[PDB]
Amino acid sequence: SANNPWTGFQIFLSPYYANEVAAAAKQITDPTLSSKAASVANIPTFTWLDSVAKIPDLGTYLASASALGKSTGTKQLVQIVIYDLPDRDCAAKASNGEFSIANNGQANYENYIDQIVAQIQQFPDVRVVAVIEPDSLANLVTNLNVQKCANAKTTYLASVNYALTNLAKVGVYMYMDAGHAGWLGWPANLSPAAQLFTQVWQNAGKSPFIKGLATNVANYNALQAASPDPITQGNPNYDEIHYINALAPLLQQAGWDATFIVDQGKSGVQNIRQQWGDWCNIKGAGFGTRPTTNTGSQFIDSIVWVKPGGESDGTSNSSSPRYDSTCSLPDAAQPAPEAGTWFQAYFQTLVSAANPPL
Ligand SMILES: OC[C@H]1O[C@@H](O[C@H]2[C@H](O)[C@@H](O)[C@@H](O)O[C@@H]2CO)[C@H](O)[C@@H](O)[C@@H]1O
Ligand SMILES: OC[C@H]1O[C@@H](O[C@H]2[C@H](O)[C@@H](O)[C@H](O)O[C@@H]2CO)[C@H](O)[C@@H](O)[C@@H]1O
Ligand SMILES: OC[C@H]1O[C@@H](O)[C@H](O)[C@@H](O)[C@@H]1O
Repeated sequence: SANNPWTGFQIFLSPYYANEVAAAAKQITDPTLSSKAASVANIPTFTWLDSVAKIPDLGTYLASASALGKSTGTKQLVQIVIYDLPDRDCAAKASNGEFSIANNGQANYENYIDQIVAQIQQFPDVRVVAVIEPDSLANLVTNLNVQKCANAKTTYLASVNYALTNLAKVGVYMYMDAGHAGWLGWPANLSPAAQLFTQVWQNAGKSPFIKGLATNVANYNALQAASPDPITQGNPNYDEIHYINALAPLLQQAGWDATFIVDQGKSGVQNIRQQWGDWCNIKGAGFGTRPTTNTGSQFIDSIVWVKPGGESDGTSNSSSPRYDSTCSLPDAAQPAPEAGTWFQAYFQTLVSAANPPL
């Protein structure tokens, strides 16, 4: 609609991903592939605040973006992921985090938010777009029978609400994570999802800064598939555009003219999964459609790269306390390192298989 957060701004490139990509490119032995790989650092991505250790990094990004805007004549936009809930990743094992409910988890989380707000407050000339807590709300829609999720429900809702309420006070544009077509896009899940997202939006005061929802984060779905991926059998909403087209009117009828962003960073190669629920380090994935506000849909503000391709989805080591057997399936690249850490061989394949090519 009228106010697309990306209009009129230059996106500040992630220095964190740039550091990973530059080091990765120097280890890619074929020169042509290496130069393609290095160019990935010039593609805008979201930087994840997956621990309190990343908050000072945010400060450096905001200050660097502010200075760059001054010296290039532009207004700069910093893209972040808020990803540190207590009892994080409640329906899987791979991305358990540093906060736990019993260890002052909710209070520590809200202070994590306070530290982030305190950084953002110092740089009002820099726009921030934040994806709020990948997987969390989607787990509350469909996984309430998972006892870790059920026992985390009040903490998740309180923490997400605190993030939305307080990031809005410093003008952060926000997209709540909303799973993907194979998670919440099933027709049967659309209304339960809309009802929960509506309640969350209402609880945070319907802030104009809460733009809508993010989809496909860290997943592999097409935005628009000419033919359904065979894994989608039984779900007419076989790609993200079908999911968004079906969900958005429900939000509108609840009063929220929500818009969307869609991760395509690992979506260049379709039809490569055995089963739709295979989310971990899918082999043969390629970088997908480059970020753009030319989205092909009234509901979609931007195609984005949220998950930084090359950072692992999870370890394949069953000796790890974060081992999830999804990461050992036949379509998962193995051996794979701990979630979030660099997976060089996987990055090289993402480069080689990029569609459109790099
Ligand atoms: O999409 C990335 C996240 O997937 C989560 O699992 C989902 C899965 O994507 C769906 O396809 C379906 O199988 O339901 C699952 C939830 O039970 C996973 O838990 C997360 O760790 C991933 O980040
Ligand atoms: O489950 C009831 C639901 O089925 C829908 O059709 C299914 C069909 O049963 C299945 O064989 C096929 O693989 O997927 C389609 C959906 O894409 C039917 O359209 C619904 O009316 C019905 O509620
Ligand atoms: O790579 C982006 C994010 O992916 C998640 O799966 C990891 O748990 C995070 O540590 C990381 O920040």
